[PDB]
Amino acid sequence: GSHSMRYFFTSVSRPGRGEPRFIAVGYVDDTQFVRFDSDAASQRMEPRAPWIEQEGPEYWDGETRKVKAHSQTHRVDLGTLRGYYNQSEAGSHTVQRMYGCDVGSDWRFLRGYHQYAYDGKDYIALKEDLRSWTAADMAAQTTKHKWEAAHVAEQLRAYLEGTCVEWLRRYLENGKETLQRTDAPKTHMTHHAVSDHEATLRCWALSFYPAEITLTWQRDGEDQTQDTELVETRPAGDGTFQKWAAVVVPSGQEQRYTCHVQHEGLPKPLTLRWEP
Amino acid sequence: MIQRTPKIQVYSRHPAENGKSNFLNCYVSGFHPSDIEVDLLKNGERIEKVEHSDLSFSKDWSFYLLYYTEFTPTEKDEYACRVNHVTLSQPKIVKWDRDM
Amino acid sequence: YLEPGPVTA
Repeated sequence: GSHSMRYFFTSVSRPGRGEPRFIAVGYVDDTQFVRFDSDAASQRMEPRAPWIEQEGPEYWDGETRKVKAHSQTHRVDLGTLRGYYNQSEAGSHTVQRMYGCDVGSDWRFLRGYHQYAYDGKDYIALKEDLRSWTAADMAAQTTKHKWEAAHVAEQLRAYLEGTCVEWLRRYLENGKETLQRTDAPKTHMTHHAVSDHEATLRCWALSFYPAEITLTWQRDGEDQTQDTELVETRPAGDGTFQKWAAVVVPSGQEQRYTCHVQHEGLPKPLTLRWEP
Repeated sequence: MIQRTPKIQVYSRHPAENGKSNFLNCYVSGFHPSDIEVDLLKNGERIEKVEHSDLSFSKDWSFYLLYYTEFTPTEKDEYACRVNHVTLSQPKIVKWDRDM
Repeated sequence: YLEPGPVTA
């Protein structure tokens, strides 16, 4: 399996007074490992997985310093972008940043990324080659020129290709007991009778990690997308995930339908069928 | 300035059984901007003791949060999630439907 | 491990 380290930053300006609310979260795959919230009392990067508590107070110092640097960049950007967009001081605005690296099954660099949004829309993003930028509009074009003359992409490339992957691998090693474990989904099917002629079959997948999964229905061995409903994958709260997919079927024909489940933790896909 | 309404799921962490301690979740996603109020209800009354995940967002930039509280289900207690956001003209209330 | 320091927009 591939793996990824990703950080997510949100700043939300506070018109009446004070600096933006800032929240930062770090993930290794689907596992939150660190957080910073400008509203929390500690004012330090805090551990959210047990395996990151292995790191020493120098790590925590360095991560706190950096993360406050991020908060300050966003504070400035909220001001700059407000001006770029000719906006008043009355409105709250949001900046969101996400960056990180993916590695393949060999844990070698696969992909890096660094994207920025203003008020929920694309502002600027690093392109796939990590050598140039995609600016969505003319404000972002001004930012792109600044970052070009300041060779920002090159510094980011060094980090995304170098450091990011290096620490990802460290984390995968140190958190191996959970982070290198896949939890196959726990499945079952339920049945609910809508009327005298219509039944719903729901195929559940619980307790799986990572989040990536595919549930699909077939009827007599071919894919069936009509009359199906597939909920967004959702966190259980205990690090694992849940999902279900439902199909409506004519009462009595339950046996024709099969739910198929694919998941990193299942050596071959699994088929479920009602009986039960 | 696209505002996006929140999708809401209400469910338990574990398969729900009466008298067994569990967690009631309210998972709010796809919303923008980030300010949102989520209450978990027990027989129509706000549960006080509710925690939530650290704000994050998806690739489309829409936010998600998980609100959760420990509970022991019983046969007659009804649970629900109450959500308010700029995009909603009144609170949206989703009942916990265990038996799906 | 965070990147060293974002540059302002």
